[PDB]
Amino acid sequence: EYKCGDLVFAKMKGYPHWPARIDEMPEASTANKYQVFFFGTHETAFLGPKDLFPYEESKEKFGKPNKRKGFSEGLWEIENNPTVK
Repeated sequence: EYKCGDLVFAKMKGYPHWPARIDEMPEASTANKYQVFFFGTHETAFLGPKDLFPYEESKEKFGKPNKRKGFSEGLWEIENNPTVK
């Protein structure tokens, strides 16, 4: 489904649909799991496509600000979207 670099909203228990990219393509009958880099907080994690959702295609469904540590900063980082930290 997804390539590397691809922007999405990753969902995990605890937190809302958080803005993120893929930053390692998986291989390739896989780990079953894309490595993900969460914007603003710069966390990483693995997740199923279950928990994925492309960014532009569900931009305004999930793109509401949020009052969470580093969310509206993640939202800002697109904008600069291959940020490093």
